[PDB]
Amino acid sequence: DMLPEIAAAVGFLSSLLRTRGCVSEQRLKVFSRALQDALTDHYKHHWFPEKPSKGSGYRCIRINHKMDPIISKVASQIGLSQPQLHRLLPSELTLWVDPYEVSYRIGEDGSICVLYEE
Repeated sequence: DMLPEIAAAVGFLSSLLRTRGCVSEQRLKVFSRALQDALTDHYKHHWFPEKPSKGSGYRCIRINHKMDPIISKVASQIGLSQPQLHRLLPSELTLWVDPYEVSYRIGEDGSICVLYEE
């Protein structure tokens, strides 16, 4: 039910690490599965398909001077350190993973990009 939205968000992050970092497609497959698991666990009791923006603040993935703690923990379990994540991911990024819609913004004043929409 939350599968495809979380898959799209994870893939977006995984693609950033591939493109900017040349992180192995092999290592990134493990990372993707790891992060999928972690986000579906985090999101379980906070997903309202009828009100897609309900809980969106909670589900929101934010990166700036502080790394999102879930991304940080999962990347670390997989071989990507936090100094790496700061270097390889965009310096300010926000990712909204909601029922029927995944969107993101790079930079505070970046435009809103829709990634997944059903």
